[PDB]
Amino acid sequence: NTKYNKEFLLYLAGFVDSDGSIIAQIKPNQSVKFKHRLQLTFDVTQKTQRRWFLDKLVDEIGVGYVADSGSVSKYRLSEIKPLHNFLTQLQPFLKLKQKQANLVLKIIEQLPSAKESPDKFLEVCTWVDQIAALNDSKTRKTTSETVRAVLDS
Amino acid sequence: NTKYNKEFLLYLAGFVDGDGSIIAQIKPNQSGKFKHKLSLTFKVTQKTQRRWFLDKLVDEIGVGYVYDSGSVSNYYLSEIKPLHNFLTQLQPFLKLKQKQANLVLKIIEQLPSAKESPDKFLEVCTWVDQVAALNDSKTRKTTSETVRAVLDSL
DNA sequence: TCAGACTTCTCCAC
DNA sequence: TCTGACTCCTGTGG
DNA sequence: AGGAGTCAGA
DNA sequence: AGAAGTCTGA
Ligand SMILES: [Mg+2]
Ligand SMILES: [Mg+2]
Ligand SMILES: [Mg+2]
Repeated sequence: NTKYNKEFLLYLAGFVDSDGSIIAQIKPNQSVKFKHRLQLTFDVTQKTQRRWFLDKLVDEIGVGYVADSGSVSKYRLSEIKPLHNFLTQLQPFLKLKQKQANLVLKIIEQLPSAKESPDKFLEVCTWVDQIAALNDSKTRKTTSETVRAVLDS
Repeated sequence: NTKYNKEFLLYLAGFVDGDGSIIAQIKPNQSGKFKHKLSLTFKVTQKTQRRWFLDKLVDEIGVGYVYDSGSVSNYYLSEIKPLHNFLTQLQPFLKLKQKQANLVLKIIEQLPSAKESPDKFLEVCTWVDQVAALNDSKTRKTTSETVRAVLDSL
C-alpha cells in the first residue's frame, strides 16, 4: 500500500481525464465457473515518441507496465490489489472519469463475493455496463446480457 | 492580476498536457505594419458533449471563450495580457508543454519592441518556428521564412 | 491599423 | 482454474 | 481511447 | 491538437 503524493495525483488526474482511460470489461473464459472473466483496467495512452512519459509513470506509481503497438504506447494497470489502492487515492481528484473510478472500486470490493452465486455475478456484470455507458463504447461486444444467454444452461 | 489556485493549476496542467494545446501563429495581415499579425494562443480541445467542462474554464480562469466546431468544442485564450499572467502560473506544472509555454511568455515580453525594426520583428518570427517545432505541426503554412521573403522584397 | 471575437480545416493520437 | 503480462484493432476526439 | 483478443506460469 | 482563416469596432 504505497501512498502517493497529492500534487502528483492532481496532475495525473488531469492527464487521466484527458488521455487516460478507466476500462472494465468481460472476457470469455471457458475455464472459469461462469464461462466469463472480469477485467479491470487503468489505461494511459500516448504516442510512442513520448513513451518516456509513460515510463516515468511506472516508477512514480511503482506497479504497472508499458506496451507498444505501432505509433502508440500504453501504460496498463490490471493488477487488482494495487489498482484499488491507487484509484482510491486518485478518485477524489477526477472530474470526468470519476464516476467510472468509483464503479471499478465497487466491483473490486465485491469481487470475491461475486464468484459464489450467478445472480451476484450478473449484478457485477451490470455494474460493468455502467462503465462502458459513461465511456465512448464503440467496439464493445461481451456485455451482461451476453452472460445471461450463456447462464441459461 | 488574477491569482489561481495551485490545485486548479495542477489539475489543468495535466489536462493541458493531455488534450490541451499551446499555439504560436504568424497570420497574413495586409493592413498591418509588416503585412503580418502575431497571434499567440492557448487552447483546450474537448468533446461538445462535455462542453460544460470548458464552460467552467471561462469562470475559473476569468477570461477566454468557448466555441463549437461540429462535435468538437474549444476553449481559446488569445488576449495577450491575461494570457501572460496565466501561462506564467501554469508553466511550473507543465511537463510535455513547458517548453512551448515559456517561449510564448518570451514572445509576449518582447512584443512591443518587435514592432520596431524588421530584424527585431523577424527574430521573434523565428521564435514562433521554435514553438511550432515542439508542437506536432502538420498543417503549418506561414513561417518566419515567409516573412523574410516579403520584407526582403520591399 | 490593430487586436480581440468568431469560424473552418485535417490528420494522428488517442 | 485464475491471475497477470502481452498483442491487436477500430473509430472518433483531440 | 476502448475495447477486443491470446498465452503461460502459478 | 494545431493550425488555417474572416470580421468587426475603436
Ligand atoms: Mg480526453
Ligand atoms: Mg496529448
Ligand atoms: Mg487526446
